[PDB]
Amino acid sequence: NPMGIPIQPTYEKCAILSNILNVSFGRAKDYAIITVTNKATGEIVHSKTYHNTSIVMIDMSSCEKGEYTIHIILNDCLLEGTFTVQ
Amino acid sequence: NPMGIPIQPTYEKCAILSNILNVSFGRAKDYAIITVTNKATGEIVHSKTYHNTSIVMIDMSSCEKGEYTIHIILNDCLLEGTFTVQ
Repeated sequence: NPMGIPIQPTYEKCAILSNILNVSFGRAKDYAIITVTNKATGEIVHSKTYHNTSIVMIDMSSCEKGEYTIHIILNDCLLEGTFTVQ
Repeated sequence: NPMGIPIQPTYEKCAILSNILNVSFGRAKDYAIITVTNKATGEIVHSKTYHNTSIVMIDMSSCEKGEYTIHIILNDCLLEGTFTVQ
């Protein structure tokens, strides 16, 4: 039986509570881009390059309700996730 | 309620069938390291840097049975997964 093997970054983690989005960089990279996009409309609601940063917290409590994608861009790897703003 | 947001690489995927491990690079990078390690013993059973490669296939059919970790190393991101050789 064929089986997918999920792959995840070791050092980058993401979570949300009370519409506060958290990105954690467990080894603080020289550069990381975080871009957050409304999945229904394509509106970019956050896009910033970070330097020497461990914790990024983004308040999504005023944003449109629905699904969003997060992109975290490292050298060349493009990391992605999807989350819900309720 | 707190919620984790799984993050995955966009371009790198992994799967297994009949103990043939497959790694696919959807945008063929200038460099990627693939290292496969027996999780019980720490024995490294594969470790190679690839260049301009789209598909890597690794025959695990002679390897010890049990759990393995795969690491895929890109610029600085360290991607990880776990899989079973039965």
